[PDB]
Amino acid sequence: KADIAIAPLTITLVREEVIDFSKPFMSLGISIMIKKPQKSKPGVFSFLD
Amino acid sequence: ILSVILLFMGGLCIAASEFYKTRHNIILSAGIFFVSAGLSNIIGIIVYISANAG
Repeated sequence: KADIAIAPLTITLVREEVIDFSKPFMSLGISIMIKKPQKSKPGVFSFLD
Repeated sequence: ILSVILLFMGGLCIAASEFYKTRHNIILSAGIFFVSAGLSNIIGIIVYISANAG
């Protein structure tokens, strides 16, 4: 259905078995994304907790 | 702001102390206004310090 894929498509063994990939145009790795630290309004009347 | 207003009203009471005197309850009014102004001021300080924790 397409003649070429130009996308952040990762070179993997299972894909290379069925399609051809150019050498890498981008180097990368799996990483962790978290919601940043923020804070913690201690609430009024938290002395009863 | 309410601390400022209460201090102003206490000043008016103390000024009316010398004139229109012999009432003896306007000096008590000035005392109550000044103490209430202090309490308003301390609430304002705590609220300000708490609002700046975020």
